[PDB]
Amino acid sequence: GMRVYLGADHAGYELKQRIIEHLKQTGHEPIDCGALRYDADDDYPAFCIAAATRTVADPGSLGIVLGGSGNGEQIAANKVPGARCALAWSVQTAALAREHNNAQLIGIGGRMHTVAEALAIVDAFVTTPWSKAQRHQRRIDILAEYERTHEAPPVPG
Amino acid sequence: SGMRVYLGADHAGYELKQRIIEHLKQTGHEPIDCGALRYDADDDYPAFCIAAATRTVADPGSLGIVLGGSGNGEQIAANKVPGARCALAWSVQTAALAREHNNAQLIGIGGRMHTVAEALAIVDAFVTTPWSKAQRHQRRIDILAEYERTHEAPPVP
Ligand SMILES: O=C[C@H](O)[C@H](O)[C@H](O)COP(=O)(O)O
Ligand SMILES: O=C[C@H](O)[C@H](O)[C@H](O)COP(=O)(O)O
Repeated sequence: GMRVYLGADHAGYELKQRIIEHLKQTGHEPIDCGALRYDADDDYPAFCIAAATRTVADPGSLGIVLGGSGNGEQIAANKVPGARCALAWSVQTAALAREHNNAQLIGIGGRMHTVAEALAIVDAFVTTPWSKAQRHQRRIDILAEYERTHEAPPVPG
Repeated sequence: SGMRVYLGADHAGYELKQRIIEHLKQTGHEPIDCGALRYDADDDYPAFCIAAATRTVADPGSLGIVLGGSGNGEQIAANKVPGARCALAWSVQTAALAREHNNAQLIGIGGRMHTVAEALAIVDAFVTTPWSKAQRHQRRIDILAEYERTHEAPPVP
């Protein structure tokens, strides 16, 4: 069982509440970063930055950010130092996010999937192991070093 | 109408990148190849994605496309570049919303996830859909930009 930080604007809110209940039922500890109620006009970035910041700060935890499409949400998460947020739109991409990218977070577009599809995405995300494979780690290290220095790494050739 | 487009890809997105480059030329746009310049099965996506994102941000009004197996590590990398907003485009709808809602200057595309026809449809939506300039979207982009400026997490409501 794992702590999972969730953040969502109004467009992801209802799906977020469903995911929280699903995660409880499957033995996880969901932590709601907000929104705590439906507010049709609310703004995703704060919730996504909160979820990403909290996830990165909490070893072994994962996070999930939801909105209409999930794309603004993952962009916002990805601005957090050390955060790696994939956009998960299928079981395959949720799984690869963990296996290849060691993503601590995924974005999900609430308007893009049925609830069943979304929960299947969440299941793949929370159950797929990070591979620890050499080449994937190398690539993550390159990105982390760019985050640290903003020195663009040279392109081969 | 015609857009300048910076492209970057690792080996997993290489063939698709070359097809997109030709497609963009054929449809009246100006593709600029940031690499990879040949197929290297072992090469590492971050450098190419950071290059494309960095050049896109430095050339306002340009767009960028980053490609790899899933596009997710690729967009994560792009999103580390100051001022870059890179959506994951997995459909015509999400490519369009990336422009409309997120004003994303870049998209990631997974070369292992789509047929070429499907990929080119995604590209067409991305390079043709206008940024909406709607108040609420500009507000959210500005909130994210301020967080990127200071790395001070904005309070949730
Ligand atoms: O990437 C952003 C996500 O799709 C948002 O939930 C969406 O933009 C919200 O739009 P609206 O409900 O304010 O029209
Ligand atoms: O996000 C990363 C992208 O999916 C890469 O193209 C992928 O990791 C390459 O996988 P492999 O060809 O090294 O197995």
